Amino acid sequence: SNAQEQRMSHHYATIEVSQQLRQLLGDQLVILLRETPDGQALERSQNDFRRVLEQGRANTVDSAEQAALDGVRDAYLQLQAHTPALLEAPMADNDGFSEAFNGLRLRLQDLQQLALAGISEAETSARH
Amino acid sequence: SNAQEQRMSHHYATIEVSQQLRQLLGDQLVILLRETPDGQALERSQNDFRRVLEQGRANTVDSAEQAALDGVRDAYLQLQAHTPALLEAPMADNDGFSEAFNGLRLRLQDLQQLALAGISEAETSA
Repeated sequence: SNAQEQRMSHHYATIEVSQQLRQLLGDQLVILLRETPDGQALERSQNDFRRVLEQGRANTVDSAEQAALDGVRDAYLQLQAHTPALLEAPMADNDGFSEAFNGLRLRLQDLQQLALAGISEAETSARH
Repeated sequence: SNAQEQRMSHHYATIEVSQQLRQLLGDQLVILLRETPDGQALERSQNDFRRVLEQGRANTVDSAEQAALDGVRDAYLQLQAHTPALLEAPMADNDGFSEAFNGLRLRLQDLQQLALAGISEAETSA
């Protein structure tokens, strides 16, 4: 009943916030992989990740998710601490690799979102 | 009613495939970002990705999911093409970024694994 939908909604919320952070992390990697990483684009993407993470932390009452998100925050500070100026591959087309990676990782992201939408739609339809 | 539960089951199979492919792509990027990437390890991971994808494609009946999976296959072939050049001369100067990226992405993967477990608990329980 209400308790049931509450918990189901808690998990969908977790899936959604973690999905946003996964995309934003990939956004940062895509930027860093280009031949000349756009510092403006990178700092904006870092800002996105930060805003989503902190809103998540503020809007979770769940003791476990709270714990996980705290761990993500710690690891995100370490990611930024170790972010290099660029990731040049001397013998490869960096722009091309960045684009190929971006294309694939977005398709995987969309495949997961399509499957999830299918799961939810079928469960909702079954309620009839 | 069995066809109903089978359609549901095939959706879960597809999301499990998606999660595994994302894990493997993560593994491969971590390797590629090392000061000295293990080409052998990269190869094993890339073959694992292809095995998992083909198993997924062979199982899926849903038309939209089949299309998405075929698109992943095409995109992966394009990514694969860049691999040899990335191994000839590494992108990174030390392992610091690879290690921090790995630590973070694993935490994000775990959070999704837990959430999916929760969605299923709630679905199966009803």
